[PDB]
Amino acid sequence: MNPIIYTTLIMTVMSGTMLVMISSHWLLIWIGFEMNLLAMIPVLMKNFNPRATEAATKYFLTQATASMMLMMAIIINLLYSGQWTITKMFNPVAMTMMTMALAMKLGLSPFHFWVPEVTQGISLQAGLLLLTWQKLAPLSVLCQISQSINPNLMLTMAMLSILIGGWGGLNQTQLRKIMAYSSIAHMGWMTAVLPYNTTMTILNLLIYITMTLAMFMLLIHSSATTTLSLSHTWNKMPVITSLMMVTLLSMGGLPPLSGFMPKWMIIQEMTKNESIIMPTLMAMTALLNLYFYMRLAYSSSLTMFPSTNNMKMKWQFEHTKQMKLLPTMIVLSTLVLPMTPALSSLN
Amino acid sequence: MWFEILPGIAVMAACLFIPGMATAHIHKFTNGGKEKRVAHFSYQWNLMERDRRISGVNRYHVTKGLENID
Amino acid sequence: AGRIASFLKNAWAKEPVLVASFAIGGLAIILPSLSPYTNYAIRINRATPYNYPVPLRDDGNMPDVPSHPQDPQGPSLEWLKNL
Amino acid sequence: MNIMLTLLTNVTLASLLVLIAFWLPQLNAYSEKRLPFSMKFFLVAITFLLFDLEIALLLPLPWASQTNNLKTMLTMALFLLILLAASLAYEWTQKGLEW
Amino acid sequence: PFFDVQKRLGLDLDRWMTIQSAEQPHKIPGRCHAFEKEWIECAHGIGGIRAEKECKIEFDDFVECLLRQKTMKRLSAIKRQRDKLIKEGKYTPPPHHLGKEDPRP
Amino acid sequence: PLVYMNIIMAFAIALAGLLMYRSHLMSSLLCLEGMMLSLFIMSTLIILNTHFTLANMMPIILLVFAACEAALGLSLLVMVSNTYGTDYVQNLNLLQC
Amino acid sequence: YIAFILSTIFVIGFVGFSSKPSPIYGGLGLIVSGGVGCGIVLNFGGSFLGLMVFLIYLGGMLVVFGYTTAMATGDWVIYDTGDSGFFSEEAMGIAALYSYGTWLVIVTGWSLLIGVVVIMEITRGN
Amino acid sequence: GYSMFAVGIGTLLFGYWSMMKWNRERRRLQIEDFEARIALMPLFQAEKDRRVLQMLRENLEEEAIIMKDVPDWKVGESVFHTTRWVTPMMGELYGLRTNEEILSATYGFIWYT
Amino acid sequence: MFMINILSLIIPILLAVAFLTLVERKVLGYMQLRKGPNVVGPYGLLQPIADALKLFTKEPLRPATSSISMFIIAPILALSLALTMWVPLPMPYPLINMNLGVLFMLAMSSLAVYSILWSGWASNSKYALIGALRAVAQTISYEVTLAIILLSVLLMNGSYTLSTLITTQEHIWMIFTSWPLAMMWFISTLAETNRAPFDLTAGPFAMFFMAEYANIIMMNAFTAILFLGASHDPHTPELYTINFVLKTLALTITFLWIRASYPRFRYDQLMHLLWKSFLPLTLALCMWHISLPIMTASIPPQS
Amino acid sequence: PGIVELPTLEDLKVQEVKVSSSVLKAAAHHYGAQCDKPNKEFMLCRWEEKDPRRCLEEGKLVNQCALDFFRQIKRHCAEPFTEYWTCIDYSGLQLFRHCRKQQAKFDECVLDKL
Ligand SMILES: CCCCCCCCCCCCCCCCC[C@@H](O)O[C@H](CO[C@H](O)CCCCCCCCCCCCCCC)COP(=O)(O)OCC[N+](C)(C)C
Ligand SMILES: CCCCCCCCCCCCCCCCC[C@@H](O)O[C@H](CO[C@H](O)CCCCCCCCCCCCCCC)COP(=O)(O)OCC[N+](C)(C)C
Ligand SMILES: CCCCCCCC/C=C\CCCCCCCC(=O)O[C@H](COC(=O)CCCCCCC/C=C/CCCCCCCC)COP(=O)(O)OCCN
Ligand SMILES: CCCCCCCC/C=C\CCCCCCCC(=O)O[C@H](COC(=O)CCCCCCC/C=C/CCCCCCCC)COP(=O)(O)OCCN
Repeated sequence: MNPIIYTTLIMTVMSGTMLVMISSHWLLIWIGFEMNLLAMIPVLMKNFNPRATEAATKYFLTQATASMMLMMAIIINLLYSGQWTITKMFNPVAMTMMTMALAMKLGLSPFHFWVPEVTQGISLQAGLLLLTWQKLAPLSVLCQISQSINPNLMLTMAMLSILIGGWGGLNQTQLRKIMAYSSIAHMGWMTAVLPYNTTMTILNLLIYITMTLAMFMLLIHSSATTTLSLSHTWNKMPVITSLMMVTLLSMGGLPPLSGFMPKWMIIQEMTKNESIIMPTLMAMTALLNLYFYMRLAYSSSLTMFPSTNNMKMKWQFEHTKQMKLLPTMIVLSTLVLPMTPALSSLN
Repeated sequence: MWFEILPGIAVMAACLFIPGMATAHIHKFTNGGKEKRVAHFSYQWNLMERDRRISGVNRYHVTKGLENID
Repeated sequence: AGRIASFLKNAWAKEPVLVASFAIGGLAIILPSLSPYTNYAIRINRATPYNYPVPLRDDGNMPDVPSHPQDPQGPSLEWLKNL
Repeated sequence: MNIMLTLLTNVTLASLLVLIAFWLPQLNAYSEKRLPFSMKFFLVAITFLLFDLEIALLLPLPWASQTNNLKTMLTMALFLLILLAASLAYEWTQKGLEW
Repeated sequence: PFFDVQKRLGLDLDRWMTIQSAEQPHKIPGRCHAFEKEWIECAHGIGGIRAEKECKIEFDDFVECLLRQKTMKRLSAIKRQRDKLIKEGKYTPPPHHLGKEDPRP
Repeated sequence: PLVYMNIIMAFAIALAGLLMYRSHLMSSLLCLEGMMLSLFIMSTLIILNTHFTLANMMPIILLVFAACEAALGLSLLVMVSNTYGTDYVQNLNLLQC
Repeated sequence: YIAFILSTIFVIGFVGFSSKPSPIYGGLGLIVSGGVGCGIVLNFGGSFLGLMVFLIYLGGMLVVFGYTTAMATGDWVIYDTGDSGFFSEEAMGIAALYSYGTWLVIVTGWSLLIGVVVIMEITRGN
Repeated sequence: GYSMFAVGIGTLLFGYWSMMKWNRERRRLQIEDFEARIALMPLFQAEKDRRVLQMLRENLEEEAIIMKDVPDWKVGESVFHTTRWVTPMMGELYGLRTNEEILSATYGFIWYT
Repeated sequence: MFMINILSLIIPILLAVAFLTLVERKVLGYMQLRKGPNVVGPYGLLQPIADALKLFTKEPLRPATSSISMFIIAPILALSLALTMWVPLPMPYPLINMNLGVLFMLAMSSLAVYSILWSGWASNSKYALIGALRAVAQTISYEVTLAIILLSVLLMNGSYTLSTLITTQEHIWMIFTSWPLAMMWFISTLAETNRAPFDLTAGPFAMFFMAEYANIIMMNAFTAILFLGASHDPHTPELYTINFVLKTLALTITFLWIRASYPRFRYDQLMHLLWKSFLPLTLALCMWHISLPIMTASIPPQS
Repeated sequence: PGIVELPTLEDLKVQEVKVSSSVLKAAAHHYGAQCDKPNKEFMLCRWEEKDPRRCLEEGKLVNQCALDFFRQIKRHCAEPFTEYWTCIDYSGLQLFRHCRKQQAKFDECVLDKL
């Protein structure tokens, strides 16, 4: 599309998210979600092909259903109390409806099915936006109403998300589906700590966003969308593959990397509330994410796969466009564990 | 000539005369020889309800004057 | 100034509808801020009593508040009649 | 209830007249013997829908003029009309009104 | 999460529409204006936990005004008892409740 | 009371019908629109019963936004048809979990 | 129980079109349901909002739906007691949109303009 | 060319002036009507209060008669914790009256055209 | 006597559209240097009776393969809406006094396209479907500008009540306050009813024709009430009725004159006409008519 | 919880003003001018107490004041008042502007009598 129109649409997406984040009226939050959904569809469909169109319609149907149930929950809450302010939910049925709507907006299990297909259908830039920016508004709304969530439903959906992400990532050779399942598992980790501490949720979201931005930018730099295509990168730019390997090790929660900070903290917080079994199962299940990260690292940088002759021509050329903040994203996603006590800034 | 169109038009006119006039007469017949009281805004509806309760025959248009004040 | 005049003359031909549209829209945008009667319209809207005027409890410290409608204290509507 | 009776009478007369029209000539004996999907028409329908939404927004203007906040109301009404004109201009300039 | 831009700048972007008892046009009151005003004044500055525990009377009265479940229950009980009595044959309505009364202005 | 229950029941029926997905994505859009109409009726009844004057804008707003969404959905449907010649739901199986 | 009768019909029409038979017939069922719902709102006292349903919803959105398809193959107790004065409260609250709801007008107008742009960009094709 | 536009602008201005005068007169007439309503309002308020109180008292007497044999019933009990006066709902005043006047008090204004 | 009032509204409208056909044929003939029907009846006064009897005694050609449901539904809706649009009209008193009468007319007019859509869909032909789609698109396009012009005009009235239009035009007509909006409203009413120069497209056919002509008379009566207000005396409404009927007849004869005077547009030509000449001017004049009462302190009373 | 206190039916007995809306509208301006004090006392009490049961005496007082006003009108200005309110009663909107003439007469008469 025209660059002016693209910039306007991106600004509209961000403005819808910010309208959700700054408003105290339920109708304005709904309007922010509507504006975000309206501006999001062209961004997914920017490169026109049947796959992108299919992904856009799937995303539209899912988000429209979620927004309809969100409006229903708002109306029920207003019926049982003449309130429009986003606070305590005042009704269990309305709160269950709101939780389910926000879960489908986020892609938590069992509403996870659309995330892998939408991510596979769209390009890498649209996938970056969808997996990083499109999580802020529902998580902020969940943080604002955390004191009213039924912990049983929230914890059930979080544990299901962790399990589903871990199991679904094992079967994937497409990198975008791997990212989608990783996102589902990280969303489960984020939402398993909402009932106890929203600061932990925000810290996990920040760390995950940094890591996802770094990995998506590394995938864009080495324009690969499959495992075998990524296995050719060492013969053109081995530095990119080494950086990606360290980032993948960080994403697996291995200390002393940055990705260890959230789980650690979350586990600690859960233990402070006499919750022992669930964090144990959560770490056991995150082992699966680590396994398929390690498989990608094996195929990418720790071994050398066969190349092709036409790669020689590619040796004579350099990337014309360089993404700023990529080095900062890599450093922030690998080496911020010693600065862990900074979380008291209520990030 | 052109005035030969006049008869049919006249018929049309007569037909279009019938509704409005009829309505007026009916409004005068069912509202005691006066215009039908119109009630938007719910205050004149209260006025009509009070008139109905004051008349003593459950008809709003029966007006009670000063001779009823004793 | 010549280019703008030439553009206006070329637009008045072969495109009079758009010229009239933009002229009327711009005039509708600009004129209300310059008219002196918009304040009169605001005042007329203020002086329309939709609600009952609830009286205030007298404590001997309100000389500006009339005790009867015919008292000369309070707002007047002579200006509205003179309009 | 008066409007209900009026609608009932109108529908009843229409149904009766159409039924007698369709059944009177059915008593005598007689012989008794794609793809294209134009985009332009869909675009016209969608433009109608969006402009109708903006009309739905503009509808309360006859009541909006008695508020004592005349400047704010005038500003917002002109804002709505200006954005409606901007929508028309955008559809015009990007070749959305061609046949 | 919530970034209170309105409170920081004193803007009032959407607070005007959050409650029934907040400056309606032409001073038209809500149906439950008094109950809402009492509940809000009870719960102000105290926090959600203490407000839920200590202002339960005001919230219960507000909910009763809003949905009128207790009033409809009581009316239904009275009407059912009247219907049973008239079916049995011991109670008869007065002329006031039969349309034979004298209306007043 | 009963009136509120019927409106909710209509919303639940429309949501269930949307989640059934026999075929004909147009039917899904129709179910979404029925859900929104139910929401409009319910919110209007609540706002009118409690005399919340300033909330009278809220139904209109909702309607407008919903119709905009409807337009968006329709556009998507058309594009899908222009790729397959039909609005059949089973034709959207290129992307899989 | 006139309101209850309307409500029952409303649900019956919803069940009718929710079975999703022959989307033209589902559209007819949704048209009937929308008419009954508008009747409910009118009978409640919301004249402007019911007429808004009847005009906007039925005559624009369902009309566009049918056009696109054709291209292809207990009560009375909870009520008030007093009167509203010399105006209608619903009209006053709706007209307060231009004096109270400046923020709402701004966000809605921006959304509608963005919607026009989005529709054009999506239907462009290429 | 010029003369046609001049005539059109002239008739527009004449109409604007005439409508301005007439609308100002209509505003004055509406103010007079509103003042008459304001003058009449207190008597209507007194009558309305008396009528509502009479209906409530009659319902109370009938409830006392009907619910005499009910064991746990209390005649004229409130459903609110507060002792503040609460405006009654329609079902409270006409709950025990005939259907014709119930439907009147409920739908008479809405159905009147 | 409400049923008598309803029938006295309905039947004379049907008779008026029955004799409007003869009036149209006579007027067109005399503007074509010939005569209209003057044989059947003393001056053709029996011609509508003959056409009605012949149409009702002729065989109906059912497609034998189409959906009978919408086929029979479409004329019912068309005639019912055509008859319903007349009930809020004041002449000088309406049969049904509505607060939002104008909005009611707009809503029914928006409904009117369903008969076109359903008759086109149930015709079981691709070409008739194309014609129905073109007609629907033209109708919705022009009802947009109808709505905007109507709100702009009512901005000087104070409400949507149709009776207030009599009070608004007590001394001067609304044509003098806004003639450009009146011109565009007249052209949009012509394009709404598919009348020349916009006419781009046995029993059921008679019903559809009756609905169309009733809509024509109704639109002209609404235009007469909206722009040429008659003076009404509360103690003699017959004067207002006579003036209103004469103005309605004049506007209908103007419709016939326009049909007899001009060629017809192309489809893209009328679509361009609307979307690129009427819409910009209508938006500009809507801004002007919003600003004008505030500028001159001439806001109408009711609120 | 608690018992709702209601006044007896005897407390709600007062000589009602038995004239229709047209008669009240015809004399509304003079009635507001002459009977202002009891009406304003009653309305202040009504808006301050927020209880119908606390304002009964003032309601009886305003009824008595209206009765006295109408008795004075009856004893002094009967026929012009009758013509004026017949005027007003004819109209479906009860407009003041249709027959100002009659109004003038009524005004003149009261200005000569009271
Ligand atoms: C990988 C680590 C995360 C990196 C994050 C991106 C780094 C670049 C961002 C640059 C700084 C952004 C700060 C914005 C400037 C002013 C912010 C101020 O106006 O807002 C305050 C808020 O300030 C921010 O919250 C502090 C952000 C600081 C983030 C650092 C914590 C990182 C965790 C520890 C890892 C070590 C990272 C060190 C290397 C960067 C007030 O917040 P408040 O409106 O009242 O409450 C809303 C938030 N609640 C709901 C959670 C309570
Ligand atoms: C502060 C930062 C400024 C720059 C950043 C801007 C961020 C994005 C733009 C959106 C911000 C909107 C600003 C307006 C907020 C609305 C409230 C404010 O304007 O006050 C109103 C005043 O109204 C103003 O006149 C509104 C004018 C603003 C509209 C003109 C331009 C809007 C463009 C905004 C961006 C939308 C897209 C861009 C299009 C070009 C209220 O009037 P008032 O009567 O006292 O109070 C009503 C309550 N009463 C009835 C009890 C009295
Ligand atoms: C600042 C006020 C704004 C508010 C008022 C707006 C009211 C409504 C008007 C906007 C509606 C949409 C307008 C869309 C603009 C599209 C322009 C365009 O592209 O048209 C060009 C043609 O028009 C142009 O040339 C571009 C615009 C020309 C200038 C128009 C007027 C500019 C300003 C003139 C008036 C200035 C003020 C008047 C003061 C006079 C004294 C009172 C192409 O036309 P085609 O259909 O392709 O046909 C060409 C082949 N035959
Ligand atoms: C300081 C105060 C400012 C006041 C602001 C107002 C100023 C007014 C300025 C002039 C406004 C007049 C506008 C009136 C309508 C204009 C619409 C128009 O001009 O459209 C025409 C076309 O309009 C038509 O021709 C439609 C006619 C169709 C034939 C139908 C018969 C019409 C003739 C019979 C007379 C009708 C009389 C109506 C009376 C109504 C009574 C209720 C443009 O088409 P084109 O020539 O092709 O050019 C554009 C393409 N590039």
